[PDB]
Amino acid sequence: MREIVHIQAGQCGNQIGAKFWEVISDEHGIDPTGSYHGDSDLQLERINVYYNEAAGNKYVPRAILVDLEPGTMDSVRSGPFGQIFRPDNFVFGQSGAGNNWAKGHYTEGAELVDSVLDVVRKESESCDCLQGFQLTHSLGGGTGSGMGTLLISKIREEYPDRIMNTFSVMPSPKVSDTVVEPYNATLSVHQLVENTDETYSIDNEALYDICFRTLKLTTPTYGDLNHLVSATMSGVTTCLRFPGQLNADLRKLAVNMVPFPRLHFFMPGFAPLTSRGSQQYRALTVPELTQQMFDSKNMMAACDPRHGRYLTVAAIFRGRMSMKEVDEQMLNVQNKNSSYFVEWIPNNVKTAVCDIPPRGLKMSATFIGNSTAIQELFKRISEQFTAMFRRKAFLHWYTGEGMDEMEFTEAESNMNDLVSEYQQYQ
Amino acid sequence: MREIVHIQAGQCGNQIGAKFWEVISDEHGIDPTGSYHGDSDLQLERINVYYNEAAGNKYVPRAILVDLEPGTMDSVRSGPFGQIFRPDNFVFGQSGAGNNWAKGHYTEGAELVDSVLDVVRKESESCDCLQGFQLTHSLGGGTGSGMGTLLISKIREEYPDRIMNTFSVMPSPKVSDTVVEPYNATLSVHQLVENTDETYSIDNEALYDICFRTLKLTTPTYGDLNHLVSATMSGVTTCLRFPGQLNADLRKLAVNMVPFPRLHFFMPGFAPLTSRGSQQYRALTVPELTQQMFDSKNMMAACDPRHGRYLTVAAIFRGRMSMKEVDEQMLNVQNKNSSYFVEWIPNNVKTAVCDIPPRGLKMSATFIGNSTAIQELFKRISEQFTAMFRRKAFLHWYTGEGMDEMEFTEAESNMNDLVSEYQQYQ
Amino acid sequence: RECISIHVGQAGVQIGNACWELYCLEHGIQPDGQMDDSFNTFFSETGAGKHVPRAVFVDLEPTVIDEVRTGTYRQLFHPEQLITGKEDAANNYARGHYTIGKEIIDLVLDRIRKLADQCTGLQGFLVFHSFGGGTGSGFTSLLMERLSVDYGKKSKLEFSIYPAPQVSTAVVEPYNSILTTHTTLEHSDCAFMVDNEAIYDICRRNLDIERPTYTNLNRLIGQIVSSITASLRFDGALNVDLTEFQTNLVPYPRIHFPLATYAPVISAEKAYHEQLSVAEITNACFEPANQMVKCDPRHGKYMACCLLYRGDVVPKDVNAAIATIKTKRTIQFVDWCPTGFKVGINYQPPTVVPGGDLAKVQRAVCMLSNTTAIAEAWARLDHKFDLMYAKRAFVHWYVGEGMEEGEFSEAREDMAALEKDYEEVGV
Amino acid sequence: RECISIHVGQAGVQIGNACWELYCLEHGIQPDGQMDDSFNTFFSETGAGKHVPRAVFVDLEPTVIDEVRTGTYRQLFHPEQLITGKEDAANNYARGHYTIGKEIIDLVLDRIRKLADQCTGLQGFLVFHSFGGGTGSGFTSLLMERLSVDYGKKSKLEFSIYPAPQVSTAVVEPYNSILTTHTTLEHSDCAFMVDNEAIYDICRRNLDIERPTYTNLNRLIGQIVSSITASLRFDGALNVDLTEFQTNLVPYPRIHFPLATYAPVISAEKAYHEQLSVAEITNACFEPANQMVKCDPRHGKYMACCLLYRGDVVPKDVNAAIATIKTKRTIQFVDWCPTGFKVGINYQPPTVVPGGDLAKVQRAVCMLSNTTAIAEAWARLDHKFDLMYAKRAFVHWYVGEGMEEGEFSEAREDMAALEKDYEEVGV
Ligand SMILES: Nc1nc2c(ncn2[C@@H]2O[C@H](COP(=O)(O)CP(=O)(O)OP(=O)(O)O)[C@@H](O)[C@H]2O)c(=O)[nH]1
Ligand SMILES: Nc1nc2c(ncn2[C@@H]2O[C@H](COP(=O)(O)CP(=O)(O)OP(=O)(O)O)[C@@H](O)[C@H]2O)c(=O)[nH]1
Ligand SMILES: Nc1nc2c(ncn2[C@@H]2O[C@H](COP(=O)(O)OP(=O)(O)OP(=O)(O)O)[C@@H](O)[C@H]2O)c(=O)[nH]1
Ligand SMILES: Nc1nc2c(ncn2[C@@H]2O[C@H](COP(=O)(O)OP(=O)(O)OP(=O)(O)O)[C@@H](O)[C@H]2O)c(=O)[nH]1
Repeated sequence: MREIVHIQAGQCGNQIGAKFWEVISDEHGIDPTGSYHGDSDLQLERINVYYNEAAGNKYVPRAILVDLEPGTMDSVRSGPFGQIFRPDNFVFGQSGAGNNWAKGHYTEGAELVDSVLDVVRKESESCDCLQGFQLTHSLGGGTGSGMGTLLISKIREEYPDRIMNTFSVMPSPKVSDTVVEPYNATLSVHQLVENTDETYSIDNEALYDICFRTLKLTTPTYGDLNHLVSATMSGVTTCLRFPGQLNADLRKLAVNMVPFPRLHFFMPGFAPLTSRGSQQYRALTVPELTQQMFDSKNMMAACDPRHGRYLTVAAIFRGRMSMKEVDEQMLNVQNKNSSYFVEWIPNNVKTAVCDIPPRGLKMSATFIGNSTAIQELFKRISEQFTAMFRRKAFLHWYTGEGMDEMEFTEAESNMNDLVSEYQQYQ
Repeated sequence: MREIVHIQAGQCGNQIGAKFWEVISDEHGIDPTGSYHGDSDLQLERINVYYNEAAGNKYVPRAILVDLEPGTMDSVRSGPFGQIFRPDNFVFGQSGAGNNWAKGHYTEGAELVDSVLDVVRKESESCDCLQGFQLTHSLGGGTGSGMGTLLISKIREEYPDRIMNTFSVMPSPKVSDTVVEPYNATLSVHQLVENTDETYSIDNEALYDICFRTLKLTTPTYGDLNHLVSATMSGVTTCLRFPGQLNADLRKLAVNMVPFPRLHFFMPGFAPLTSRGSQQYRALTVPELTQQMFDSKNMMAACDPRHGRYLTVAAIFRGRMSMKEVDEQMLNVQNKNSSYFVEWIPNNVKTAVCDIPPRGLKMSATFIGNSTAIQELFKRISEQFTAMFRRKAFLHWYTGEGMDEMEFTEAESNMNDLVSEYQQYQ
Repeated sequence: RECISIHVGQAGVQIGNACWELYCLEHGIQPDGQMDDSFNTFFSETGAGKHVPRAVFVDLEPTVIDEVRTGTYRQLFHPEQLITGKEDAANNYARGHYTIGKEIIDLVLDRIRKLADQCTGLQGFLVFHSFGGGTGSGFTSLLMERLSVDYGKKSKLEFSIYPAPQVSTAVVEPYNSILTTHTTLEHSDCAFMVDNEAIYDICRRNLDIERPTYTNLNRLIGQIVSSITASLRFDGALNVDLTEFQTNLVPYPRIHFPLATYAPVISAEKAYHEQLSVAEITNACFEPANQMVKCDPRHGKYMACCLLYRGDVVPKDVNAAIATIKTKRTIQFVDWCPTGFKVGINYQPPTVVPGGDLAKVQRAVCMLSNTTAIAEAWARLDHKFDLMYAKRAFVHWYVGEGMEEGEFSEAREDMAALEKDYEEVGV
Repeated sequence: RECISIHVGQAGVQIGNACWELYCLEHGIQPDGQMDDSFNTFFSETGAGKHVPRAVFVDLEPTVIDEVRTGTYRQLFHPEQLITGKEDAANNYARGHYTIGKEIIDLVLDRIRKLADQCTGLQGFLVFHSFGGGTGSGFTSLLMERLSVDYGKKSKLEFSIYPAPQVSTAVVEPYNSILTTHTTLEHSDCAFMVDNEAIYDICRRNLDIERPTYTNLNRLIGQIVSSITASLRFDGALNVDLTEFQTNLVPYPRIHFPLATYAPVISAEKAYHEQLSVAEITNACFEPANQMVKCDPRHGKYMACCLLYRGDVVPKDVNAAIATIKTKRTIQFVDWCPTGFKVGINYQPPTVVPGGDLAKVQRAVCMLSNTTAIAEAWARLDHKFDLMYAKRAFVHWYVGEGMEEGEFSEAREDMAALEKDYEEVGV
């Protein structure tokens, strides 16, 4: 019944994945021990779409947690929710990737991905009818960037019809936590655009910006950022997890958010994002959520949407709400702000509403957006790439794993072609 | 429904604005926490015209509190009513204006006004139909004078049809609290006369004069002066806040009080203004209020009205009262005192009466007046301007922010032209 | 809203002995260095229950920098801030500027940069020195040149100590005063002056201290500097930041020399037998008997007068007080600045030093005045320099350092060019 | 995740005296050798309630290897690991490489193989030596040739100690430094350098130790090596293994010479009077006054900068700190590596040595930097060698060992070929 096999790769992908299971397990009322204790029976209706039934009324997620550093699994295993996962899914090597794309893609992960592919086959064949593969990885480093795109190639090869969903956390020069960022990013997106059908471009710079301005946090840890990214993952799959007045599958999001097959790089958002002080001074009405959704500063990517135009956007709402006020707000945000929407598409908005809000909150919304302004993330990464590639710095560490210089050239051409096509429809 | 977005700029504008929310919140029976506890349901009828409905029967004012010194917001936040305001509206810089018009208008406030304009758009688009912008600022100093007129230019640019209401607190030489008073005043009114449609010229010298003569206060603090200025703000908007036998909108006051577009500089008043001793020795009848309204000494500006003539005056009454006695007093004050009223206008008076008096008082009135005698406030400021401008003292601190000497010349010409036109119709 | 201080020479550090004594007293900061937002202007929090000043003490002679290191304020001051030299400038403007100056500015100017990046709300600077010795004169003009070119846009509050008209501690200091003013004219944004026999005369007449030492002088000098920065440290009816002094008192970019004064200067026994209100203390601050420099204001005119009050003072009575000042004809403002008045009010009153000489009062005034009365002090200071300079008296020490006939002539004509502005604005 | 160490020469074993003092202290390992997964990187469990290092001490002179055998750390070290020679290399690169080198490498290289098979997660190597004497120079280049050909793929962390620019313990060591670098260029994967007068100057200025001995130096040197391997021994927000240093700091396979530094270097009494955050310690590590070698960074450019932090340090403030480093123009990166930054965070803070000199701090930084500033040290070290080599000074000892005119010329042109790369990448 439209099942979803979940993949986690890299330290960042395991961290956002670890917190992701923390959030939705509380939405379904699942104990850390895995036993179901939810109040409403609707939580147990579509529990199969992320869990498997086990004896003693126990459940286990279909989470294939991949890495090359064993320390990441120990943190997840020792966490508040490590005990719910199957111990067999923890496939992990001994030596880390060392922030090399070619290691995870050719030497380190290439021997390990064959063992991981058997577990993907185990969880898939146990399904009734899987819809897509929800993958979480960062383009920074070697594990998520190199081994992750290799794993995407094999799953896309065996499953050329399912929905290859990815959440590519790609940083900016404003937060440069690794010198080998452009080679890891430029080579990873060379494989993603050819294979995947969804690419949620999330940036750490934008994620820190949410914590100061609208969330108003003094000390935003990575766990606070993981809570925000988990909210977007739970929002896009809320239609196919609970009853709703308009249930849009991930395929039904992909059909509307992808006007051409390469233009599938998105920019997520979430609301209400209120501070502790601004809780009582804010109305829960629908127009207040919509202005926060389309707010240019409340995007989870470094590219401001005002610098370009939306090809097509989606707004997956949650909780009880009138459809008429939703339709007016979806109508009004394209009338007055028509400069930020291409007019050769007549209606650039997709709507959806579930009858179950998040736990603790009365109403909520989740934004998807394929903007022409997103190309500047690829433009600045190309500037960093060509800055280091013009003198060939740090390329010899990729030649040791058999990777040739032409593969960097083919990635840069496919990268620069992606920048030109968003500039076409701007 | 004729909504009003409120602006507060400068220390004086924030102080009179802070006390202004204290008064009307008690008129509507609003707690400091924001919850409504009024006795009469008519208070909750037009509560939207200054507040927004929130969850838990809570309300929040549409108060955009602007400054360049953060200490002013801390006093308002720590005040008796700081907790009712939205924490997001407090837009404020780090460094004060230093009593420089050019800083707030070009360097200090010019970067901050762009952030403030987004909040004006937030409160405006949430409205159903806004009528006008009620701004409070002093022409003394750099914040209210420089940044305030800049903010008025942008709002007037985007909203060329709404009612730009301002309360310009302009001092006299009798109370010269700052050496840079004429440059702050002469440059501010250069922008106000071209853009705004109401300018309530209030003077600190007249405000202190009320406390000694008719109020009979030993130690008049600034808070006592803020209570008097708040009474005038609540009086002019009383028609569009409660039911009344004659409801005059601010546009319906502007149409009668502005015979020519530049002649929109007013002189407010309020009654009954009785001391603690003279409470029982005074009748609450309507003719007693009228003689106190048109009293030459009970004006809130340094210019005596006997030195000129009224082009057009308004008297917004409050509380239950017969219309006939109001019409006779409006009639009698132009028959015998016809020398103080221009006769090329046949009827120089505007009347209005609400069916709800102020809290604690049985009856009340509020005066507006556009007199030809008001030009002496502009004349004496021009004398102070030309006294310091003849040798160009303290002008070099304005050249650092790019302001040129011709802008002082253009302000002085527009200032002196304003003096000549009131002398025409005298 | 921060402002970092430096202290040059024997006079500067001796001011810092008493000036920081009353700063830490006003915020409840013991000499140990511990007991919310008021003390952040001049004290940074260090971890948990500890404070450190944003202070720097520099003196090329090691005589008194180590005295603080072994005095009572050992724990309060971070010991690396207490910078010291190796040998003395010895009353030579050139020695503190070129030979011994150029060996330690590389330490202290880069250290002043360290406090700048440690801070965020740096409003300006306030230096403490004197024109007597080579340290306060030579090293400051060297440091002010390198601090001005480093930042430029920030302000600098120069609290100098003149040599008195006839009283004097040395003989060569006219060379120091005329040379340091040649460089201080184009660099300092505000130049506050103090005199030696005037402050001796004030406490003798009003405070009744017939035998004062220098520690008695520095108590009220720190009170003067504490008064102008109290508006930044506490809230009031009308606060004034450091930027107001540049905009209100400097009508032209060269005449930037205010005059400081303080009142009520009243002892402990006279406080009970005398009522203090804003009127009498206002008139007390304008008379020549209470001005901090030996110059009579009736000879010249007040160009501007910034009245900074403290303690419980309402805002309506000050307007009555300044009205009496405007109608009194013994003191008269210039026609080009008729509204030559600025008011500042602070609710927190002054604090009494334990064991000091001043008495606690519920209200006090610290009036700053830019006027042409200082031109008389410049003339007599320039006049006495001409007799020594004509005979080449004490010139062989400065030119032995490296100088020549030239810069003495530049210092002379610069002083005449400065006085050319005062006689011009005196019209 | 293991890494076995070797210690050559007097400098290497003297580092091991203090370096292993703080390793066993950090894991609660007493000198007896007993009190979960943190200590496995540098300590193997022996049966029940006992630990042994993965350490090897080699020194051809028996002077100080037996000092550990009779010191306080007798029970901790397995006595067969403490390998010793019979006679001294005596400041001759050739004597420690051919005559006395070739009689003991057969023992220690096969013994290093024994620890390899005893281990499973051997990441690489970390050797400790100096270019002063023949032991640290000759024996290491001999052993590195036989260890490189044995494994090759594994990494090697070379913590050498230069001779200082003007300070020096001997006269012949320029021959040792130029000859050992001829072989170390093609073998060592990472070459970390240390200077003698720099570490003397750092603790004098910042730590206030006017009279340090060598045991005071080795405390912070072990802290530097402990900092880079703390990410392997403990968990953090963003851990970095040994393989990151080869991929991040070596843009070309020949320029593999980082520079180490450490901050905050603060005493016990100055910790209370100074607040420690990530901003000031970050700027403190880039200035020339805290670099471990006598080379100013402003003369050259930073090619890469790996910032390894410890203790409670959040990940959002470091991004603000490196932003200030990028906009500050006194230090500037090369255009070919604009994102020349790597961050590493560890929750476990540094540990204070009992009876040492450093003070306990809640956070610390150990910044590694690959730059062209070391080319100045190569030039002056190569320049001083030319005067002795031109007159054939001290050549009769090396050629008496067996060498000739040839390899001195190969060592000279290899150094010029090394400097040919630094002037090339300095564009
Ligand atoms: N929003 C979050 N971002 C994270 C988190 N952890 C890391 N990151 C960011 O993602 C960037 C790279 O992602 P990873 O940490 O997963 C590097 P990866 O594990 O894939 O390779 P190796 O660790 O070298 O084997 C990283 O530089 C951070 O900017 C996190 O917990 N939350
Ligand atoms: N009736 C009142 N008048 C006030 C009050 N506060 C100040 N004022 C008067 O208004 C004059 C100038 O207004 P402001 O205090 O707001 C100076 P502003 O804040 O706009 O500039 P900066 O403080 O320099 O940033 C001022 O000199 C007073 O005469 C008040 O609370 N009530
Ligand atoms: N008001 C006041 N003046 C002081 C004080 N201490 C010193 N002075 C004056 O400062 C003048 C010289 O100051 P400095 O430049 O610091 O003298 P110095 O540091 O001893 O210079 P050297 O002789 O080179 O050591 C003297 O003439 C004094 O009149 C003080 O505590 N209060
Ligand atoms: N920083 C630091 N340097 C040291 C220390 N011990 C020795 N050195 C340096 O090491 C250099 C020589 O090192 P070695 O090769 O070990 O000298 P050696 O072992 O005595 O060589 P022989 O004379 O043949 O015995 C000297 O010039 C010292 O400057 C130390 O504990 N700390």
